[PDB]
Amino acid sequence: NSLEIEELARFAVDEHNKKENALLEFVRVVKAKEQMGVNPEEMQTMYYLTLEAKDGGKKKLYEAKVWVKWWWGFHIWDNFKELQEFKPV
Amino acid sequence: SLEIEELARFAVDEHNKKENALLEFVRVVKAKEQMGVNPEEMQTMYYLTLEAKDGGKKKLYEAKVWVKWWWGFHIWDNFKELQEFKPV
Amino acid sequence: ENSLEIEELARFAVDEHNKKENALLEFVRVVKAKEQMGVNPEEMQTMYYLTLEAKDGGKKKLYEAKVWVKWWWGFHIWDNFKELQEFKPV
Amino acid sequence: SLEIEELARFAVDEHNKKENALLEFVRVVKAKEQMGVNPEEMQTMYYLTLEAKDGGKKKLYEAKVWVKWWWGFHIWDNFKELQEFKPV
Amino acid sequence: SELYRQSLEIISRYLREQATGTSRKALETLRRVGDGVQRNHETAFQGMLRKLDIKNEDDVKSLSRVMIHVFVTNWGRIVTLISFGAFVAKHLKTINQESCIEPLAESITDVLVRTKRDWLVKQRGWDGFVEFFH
Amino acid sequence: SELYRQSLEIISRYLREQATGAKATSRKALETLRRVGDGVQRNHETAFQGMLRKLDIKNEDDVKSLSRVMIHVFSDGVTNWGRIVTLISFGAFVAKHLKTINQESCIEPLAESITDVLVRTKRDWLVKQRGWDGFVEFFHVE
Amino acid sequence: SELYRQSLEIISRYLREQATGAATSRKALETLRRVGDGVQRNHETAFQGMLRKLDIKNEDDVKSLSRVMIHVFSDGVTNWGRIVTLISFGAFVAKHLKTINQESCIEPLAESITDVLVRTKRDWLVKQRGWDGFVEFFHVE
Amino acid sequence: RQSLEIISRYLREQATGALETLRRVGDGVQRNHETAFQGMLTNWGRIVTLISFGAFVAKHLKTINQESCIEPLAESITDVLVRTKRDWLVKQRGWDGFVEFFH
Repeated sequence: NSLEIEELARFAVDEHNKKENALLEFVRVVKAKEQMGVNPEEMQTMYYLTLEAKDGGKKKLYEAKVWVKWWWGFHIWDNFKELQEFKPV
Repeated sequence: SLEIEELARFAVDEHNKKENALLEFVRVVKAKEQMGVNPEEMQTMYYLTLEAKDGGKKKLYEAKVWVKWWWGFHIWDNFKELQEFKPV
Repeated sequence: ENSLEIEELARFAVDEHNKKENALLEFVRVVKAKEQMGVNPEEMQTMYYLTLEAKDGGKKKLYEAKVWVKWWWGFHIWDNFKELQEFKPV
Repeated sequence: SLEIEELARFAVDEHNKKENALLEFVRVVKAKEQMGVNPEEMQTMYYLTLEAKDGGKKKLYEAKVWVKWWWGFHIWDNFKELQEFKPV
Repeated sequence: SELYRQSLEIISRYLREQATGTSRKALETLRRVGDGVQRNHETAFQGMLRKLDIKNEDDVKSLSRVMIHVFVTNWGRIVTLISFGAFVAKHLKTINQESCIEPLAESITDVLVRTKRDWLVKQRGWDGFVEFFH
Repeated sequence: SELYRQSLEIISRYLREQATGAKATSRKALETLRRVGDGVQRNHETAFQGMLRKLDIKNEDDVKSLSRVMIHVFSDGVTNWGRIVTLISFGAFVAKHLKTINQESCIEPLAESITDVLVRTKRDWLVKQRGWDGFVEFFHVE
Repeated sequence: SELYRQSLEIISRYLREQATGAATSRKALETLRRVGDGVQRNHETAFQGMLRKLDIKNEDDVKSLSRVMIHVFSDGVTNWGRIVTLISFGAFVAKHLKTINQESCIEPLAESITDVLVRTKRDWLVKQRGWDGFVEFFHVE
Repeated sequence: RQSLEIISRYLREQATGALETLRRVGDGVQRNHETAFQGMLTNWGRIVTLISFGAFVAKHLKTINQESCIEPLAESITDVLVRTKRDWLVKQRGWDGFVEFFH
């Protein structure tokens, strides 16, 4: 779980830096919450991350909501990951 | 058609319980689904035209059946309710 | 959680043994629980390795049970087949 | 058939490499697969008949390509090996 | 809590009238869905009840231990738990254990408000229940 | 065709013995079905009872009708051996019910109607799975 | 047919604007911009591997490629994830066709993918309420 | 020991310009993981991918004039492998299994 959580946190920082034209550097995950799909068909998870990142040589905390949609692809589980929200806390 | 045939049968069962009647379900002759505003609701309004026997005579009825789906514990579960049932 | 499903598989292992070997073991508790999941995404199977305690005529003994679980995409749900592979004294 | 077009292309590229030839792959004409002794192996032997241009003339060739699949860290990996490539 | 008062009021009231034969809307909603859920879970509830010796209040209090342990959260799963209550209430009546019915309602109410309080606050309590089955 | 003769032999013998009580590719497919279908019937017992109480199976027309609505379930665009063994397991559950209500003469037609709609609808998928060999492999333990 | 005209409008516009730089049809295209861009990133290596071992020299090769792309559904599983992967490969190929100065193959590629998708999956597409099904599949809970 | 020579010799010849099995499978695996291995700075398939990743790092170490780190890199990769899959490496009869996997 934790290793995958760290990669989603890095992913959230990368998407924030691209979508808002910023240079935050991921430091670490603080706490990780997951809402799984309400039914077996949805096949999606909402990840609620609190993470530490450097902005111009000062560490700050951010709350990131990262949506993951999965599906049966060509002989593998495939997914789409999307940043829903990224704000200071 | 499988869920539709069970919904028509349920409509006849539910009608004739609510109105103290003895209709025998024969078939669905036509089925229309008016699905909810957004699929997140998971509520479907089924409009059914069905054949049923009344006093051993073949008559036809329009049934509106509301179905709220939800994720049960190990199974897809639902609440079916007869909203309307009248001859045509 | 994990502990509940593992407990139900153990009860299953005892129920299946009692039928298959015409025995009347009473399940007490799960002792140890390991699982090897499918080598690839297409296998969609898990092998559960249980150690459990059951009563055999009012004396508490331990057993090793191997329970196989094959799953697939059913009608709007995940569905599965559970099968007892092995059930021996330890 | 996408996989079959990729194997035939590999067959020519690999043959071109091992024997300093400049064959240009054109098309597959017939593909046969003899699959593994048991399914768990995940090994397939491919018998391919293919068209290739050899110095601007279109000749035909029998390629035999062994493929062994295995589950990679987040993808399916494989190993392909040209066993035979001879004109026909 | 304010919710617990209405909860026990609704669950107790429903388990009572089922045993015999916002709060006003919740009860009507419960009357609508409950019997439908018992009818379709008839063989399910029977099987579950058959493997659960309930000959006394000791088993009723022991039933809540597994009810609070066995507990995705939706009004469907909630109405199914309350519906199973109505089914056990009817059973308790047939075996001359009517005095175990009010305690059963309390046990079920306890489990509901304990394990899923965050969700009910989030849902606007029984106003939300009425909306789910509206 | 070979696929048809095999499919009918397997599904007929299974439904017959399920409705009764007692007892290579074709042999292994029937041994597989006996392991799995009994488990699938137990897991779906409640849902199968639910469907049955809301369906008429009073004549061969109803049996043919039932086979058609049983195959319609694949329209969501997913076919696998689990979904197929569930369909046959429902078949076997309906066969027991047909024995219980003294309609044993509907059992072989039910077996035949299920085989028909399965082979007609899913022939291409079945051949590509190497027929009933794919079924045996799908429920073979790692 | 409207399913055809919708599918062509969406797939054409997405492949074109992927190769350049930048109502239900508007939302399907919005969904494709969100998802296709991430599916291409995730499959970059696999897509490069496929491309290196396929000929895309003329419209015959574009037609041939559309046929082998659709053949992937024969394991008996169709979903919007597999469909968006097929279209995302289309976009990947469109960018490559711009790179090797074959921009005139891009609209034919869009047309051939559209043709083979609607011809082969019309019944499944209709049952999903067409592109509304696609928008919903990628709509966040 | 027997592992270390195979890995070491395969990583050596790779960096420059079982052994026969790694020759066959290694360059194929490097080709189609080139990008995954560029950024990184149970079965035999994943195991040949780790040794393949060894050869890729070994090639890198040569380009950056750190060739003296290649022999240590073979020992490093050999150790983490045998220590971690000791109970698994004996289930496939050692490298006689590795060769069967790719026979």
